[PDB]
Amino acid sequence: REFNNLTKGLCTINSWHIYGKDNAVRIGEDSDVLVTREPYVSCDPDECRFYALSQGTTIRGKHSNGTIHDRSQYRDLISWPLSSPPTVYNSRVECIGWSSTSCHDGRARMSICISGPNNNASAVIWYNRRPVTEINTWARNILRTQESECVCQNGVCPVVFTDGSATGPAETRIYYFKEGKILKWEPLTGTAKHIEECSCYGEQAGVTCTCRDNWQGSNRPVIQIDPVAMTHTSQYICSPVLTDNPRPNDPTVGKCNDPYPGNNNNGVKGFSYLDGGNTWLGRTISIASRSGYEMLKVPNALTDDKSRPTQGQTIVLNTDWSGYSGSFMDYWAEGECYRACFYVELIRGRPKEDKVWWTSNSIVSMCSSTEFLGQWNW
Amino acid sequence: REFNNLTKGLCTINSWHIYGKDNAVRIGEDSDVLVTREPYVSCDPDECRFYALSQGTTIRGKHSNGTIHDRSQYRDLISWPLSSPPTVYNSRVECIGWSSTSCHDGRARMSICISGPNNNASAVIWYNRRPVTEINTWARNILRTQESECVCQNGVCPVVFTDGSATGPAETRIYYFKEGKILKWEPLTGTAKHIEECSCYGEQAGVTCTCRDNWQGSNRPVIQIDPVAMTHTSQYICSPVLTDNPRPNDPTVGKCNDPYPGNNNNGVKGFSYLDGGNTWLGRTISIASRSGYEMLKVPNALTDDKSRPTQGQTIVLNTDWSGYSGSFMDYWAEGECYRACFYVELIRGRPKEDKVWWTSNSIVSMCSSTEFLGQWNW
Amino acid sequence: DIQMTQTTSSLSASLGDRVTISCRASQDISNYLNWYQQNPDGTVKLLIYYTSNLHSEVPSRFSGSGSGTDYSLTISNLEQEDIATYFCQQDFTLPFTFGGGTKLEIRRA
Amino acid sequence: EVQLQQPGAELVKPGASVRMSCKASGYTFTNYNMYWVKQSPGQGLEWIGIFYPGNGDTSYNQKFKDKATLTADKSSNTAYMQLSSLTSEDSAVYYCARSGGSYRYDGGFDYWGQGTTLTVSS
Ligand SMILES: CC(=O)N[C@H]1[C@H](O[C@H]2[C@H](O)[C@@H](NC(C)=O)CO[C@@H]2CO)O[C@H](CO)[C@@H](O[C@@H]2O[C@H](CO)[C@@H](O)[C@H](O[C@H]3O[C@H](CO)[C@@H](O)[C@H](O)[C@@H]3O[C@H]3O[C@H](CO)[C@@H](O)[C@H](O)[C@@H]3O[C@H]3O[C@H](CO)[C@@H](O)[C@H](O)[C@@H]3O)[C@@H]2O)[C@@H]1O
Ligand SMILES: CC(=O)N[C@H]1[C@H](O[C@H]2[C@H](O)[C@@H](NC(C)=O)CO[C@@H]2CO)O[C@H](CO)[C@@H](O[C@@H]2O[C@H](CO)[C@@H](O)[C@H](O[C@H]3O[C@H](CO)[C@@H](O)[C@H](O)[C@@H]3O[C@H]3O[C@H](CO)[C@@H](O)[C@H](O)[C@@H]3O[C@H]3O[C@H](CO)[C@@H](O)[C@H](O)[C@@H]3O)[C@@H]2O)[C@@H]1O
Ligand SMILES: *[C@@H]1O[C@H](CO)[C@@H](O)[C@H](O)[C@H]1NC(C)=O
Ligand SMILES: *[C@@H]1O[C@H](CO)[C@@H](O)[C@H](O)[C@H]1NC(C)=O
Repeated sequence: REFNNLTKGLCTINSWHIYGKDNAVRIGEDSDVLVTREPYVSCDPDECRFYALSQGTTIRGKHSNGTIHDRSQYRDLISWPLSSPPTVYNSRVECIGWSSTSCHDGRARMSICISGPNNNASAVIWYNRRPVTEINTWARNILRTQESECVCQNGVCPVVFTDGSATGPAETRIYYFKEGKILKWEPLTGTAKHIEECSCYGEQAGVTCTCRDNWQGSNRPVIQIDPVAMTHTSQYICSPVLTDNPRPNDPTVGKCNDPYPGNNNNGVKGFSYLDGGNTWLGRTISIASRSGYEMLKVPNALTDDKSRPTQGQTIVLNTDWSGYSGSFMDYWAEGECYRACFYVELIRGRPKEDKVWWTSNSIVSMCSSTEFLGQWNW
Repeated sequence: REFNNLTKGLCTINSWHIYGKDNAVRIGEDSDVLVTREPYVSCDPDECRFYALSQGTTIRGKHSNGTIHDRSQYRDLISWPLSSPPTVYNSRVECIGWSSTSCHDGRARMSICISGPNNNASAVIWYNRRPVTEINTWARNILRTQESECVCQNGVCPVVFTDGSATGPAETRIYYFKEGKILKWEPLTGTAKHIEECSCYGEQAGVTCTCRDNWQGSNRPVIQIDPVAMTHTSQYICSPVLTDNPRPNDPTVGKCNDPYPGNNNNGVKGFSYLDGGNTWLGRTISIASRSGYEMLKVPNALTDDKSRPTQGQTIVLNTDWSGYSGSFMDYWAEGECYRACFYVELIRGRPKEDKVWWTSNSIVSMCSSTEFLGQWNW
Repeated sequence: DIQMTQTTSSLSASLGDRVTISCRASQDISNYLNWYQQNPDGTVKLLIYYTSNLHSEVPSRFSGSGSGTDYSLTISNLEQEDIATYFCQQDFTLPFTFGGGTKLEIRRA
Repeated sequence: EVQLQQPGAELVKPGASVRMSCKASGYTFTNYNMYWVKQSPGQGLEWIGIFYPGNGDTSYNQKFKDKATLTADKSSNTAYMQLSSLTSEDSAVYYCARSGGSYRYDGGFDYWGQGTTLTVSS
């Protein structure tokens, strides 16, 4: 119980070893597994868990008919033991809402979940089993936050919300909370045209995030946040390796400060570990649909304009459906540098498989290795 | 929290009392029990548990069709309360992989599980809820380890891997780990022609193991490991009581330093407590198939060439299918000498019962007695 | 759309000479352009993909080059049967858009 | 020996529904996206959609999304397409084609079908 501080570096990421996989749908065909979607995994100083927004019913249960819809009264944020299924006798409900984020600060944990009608949406920050503060919709058009863990330096945890339009401008704000209470907030500042759903990781006393420009960008907007002076900055990843889905095909040259054109109005949540030369990016392997997954070594892609991959490792085949990705790290593991971990939501059902009236998923997660481990597909 | 040290002797084993039995299949016909295989039981200074590689589905569930195959993306190492069924709401997943070993060292616990394609298999040693080190395939042909508990003296835990051919030579290595980190490794040294799957037990500051010579041997290869000077030695059990399954029939004389001929290419995992005169061996009672089980007193069999049984006790009848066996011991029970415990996997399904498309099992375990207790069958 | 453009649908050649055709894109399409020839009746074949690369069975004489917005095919030793409607198209991003096409006419007898 | 065999015509009536076929020959059907493209009597070529046969994904052009659904019967390596509520304005010729890319929407439509003529009549 001492507020954790980001005291370390990223380690040399050369391979990726498995961390978790819950075989949820296959268990769920004969067990009281809940219908979820949008998952993430986060740790507290003695336990790591899987998280997801449930749709308040079991898969084989009749109320699963209609779970393609992703915002309603019945969704609850749930946590469940590492690599377990979200089972009705297991999952802990955290809060009631349809968008979230949780991070343990060092002393106790904070979780935010938004509920509401689309014109009257509300965020309540619970810190450590009780609610502490509420935020109401500043721009009355679906208040949303990230769906991955937040990161905390010294009691201060930066987290990002966006309320507005998806198809063109919205008001996103950075918020800093210490023990549930608000300390400040800021408008977005930078060249990043539009940001929403942000994968954040903390590394050497600052936190960095990749988000989604749903409006124009096929390259990813970036926000680098300084927690101590409570300041931030946005831009795009400079690469030709385009990572949003759908994208255009891979260009020879890229755009550092403006969004990359072609495909527009649409996008997926994703992560990156941009640590200079030690930079690995992830993307779908299919230009048009969430099918497949891969990790690629693209040294200096945040700054280098014509950055192309020097090493790779495939996680999911193009034949197998994937879904949202994002980053987490165990800040409490013993070491000199943090080990980069990540997850991929493996979606299953509607829209792509129209012969079931439900939509649910699995998860698979992976952390860095120093060795050049052999690749497999999951 | 002090690294345990092997400070005791084996006790006079005169009988065997029951320790555990989980009636898994009978419960599983109407409960959310997982499909497993290859089980073992191991203890930590305040709890003993049953372990097994699950096949990621329930028995009565449709994805059980095809669980005769024993290496895939969906297998997870699970632990579950002593004598419980591996139930979907119970079993703790430990790691993801299709071959394993776990031992508590005294302070915390280590578990290793191998995953991979057959030409690109990976071992990741988790120590105490986080991954610590990774090993990659030195001989690219199915990297495997033992499927029983390892044993730990003073922070150092010896464990054994084999990567290579089953039908003739492979490269097996002894590895010493302290708190997850590697301290050294060695090639196999000794007359033991081939070793794989090793039942190990620690007794008076050293550890000893029986393994399987899949290539030639019908007698068992033995590795005696000294943890402190980190050295080892192999040989065969000197007996005529042949214990591998399939074997040839019982010979008058035996072979101490070379494998015993006749039946070749095949074998089962098994254990022994070779403590001089206090030596009990176990085997299948059927020459050709894993049916039945028995324990036999064969005084001095490791050294004596024409050793035949002076006492016996039957565990499973020839009419009832058995499967893998191996050893464990509670090093934390109060005493002067350790009590020898063991398990027998009771396999059930394919190949032997072709009228079900699955393959699963039960477990039964037993520990020594000083009294001459009456025998039963389980 | 992504505007794909081909200026005018006709050109002549007195059968023997080297001819050039040019496609324009509405944005810098990195270099993902391809050329398609429709035979006098139906049949469309592929000749060049990614601006310069020839397909499996191609006459040695068909060239392609360009950058960004404007991309040209050159046919050198105009062997008559090669007279038809050529089309450019992109696949920088989908929808795929094709040009309008240019039929070639000959002038000799 | 890439044969995308397609009939020369279909003669139809206003408002009904016809169903196209493109019999893929001499390659691995499960491994390449099939592409459907329209050529109306005095216009350049309009692509309608894609179908990846070994996973089942489909993607449609903005306007076409209403009129065309793409299908395939993998045992007969037939790609298909149902256009419903045909009329004068869609009397044209339709093609199937495959990309050189085996799942990539890249490298261009490398082998093309015959082209089947759609004539609506009373
Ligand atoms: C340590 C190591 O060697 N790593 C290798 C790895 O080795 C395996 C090993 O094979 C296994 N063992 C044995 C005994 O063989 C054991 O596991 C190890 C790993 O530990 O193999 C992988 C796979 O081969 C290697 O990864 C490659 O690395 C090179 C760098 O040298 C990259 O260029 C490769 O990426 C590109 O190729 C991929 C196919 O392999 C492709 O799917 C990927 O997207 C990359 O290609 C795209 O981008 C190019 C330009 O940026 C472009 O030219 C391509 O045409 C392609 O673009 C197209 O496709 C995109 C979607 O895929 C699309 O967006 C785009 O628009 C366009 O249509 C590969 O990572 C690893 O280094
Ligand atoms: C304390 C005590 O008395 N223990 C006895 C035990 O007593 C029971 C008691 O009966 C019960 N109470 C009452 C009121 O009766 C209460 O429980 C107690 C135990 O606490 O009974 C058992 C069973 O009788 C005793 O075990 C035997 O001990 C003798 C030593 O004197 C052994 O020789 C016996 O083993 C052999 O016989 C078995 C059948 O009983 C047989 O299945 C086993 O495999 C042994 O025989 C094989 O090896 C011989 C040479 O090595 C060979 O000649 C045999 O033909 C046989 O070989 C064949 O079969 C093998 C597979 O079984 C095969 O591999 C081989 O190739 C060949 O074909 C027995 O353990 C206990 O001492
Ligand atoms: C965390 O770091 C700050 C400096 O930014 C320091 O003042 C504070 O005392 C540290 N807290 C702990 C738990 O070390
Ligand atoms: C364990 O035994 C070693 C001698 O091999 C000794 O040095 C060490 O201090 C002992 N540890 C404990 C917990 O007694």
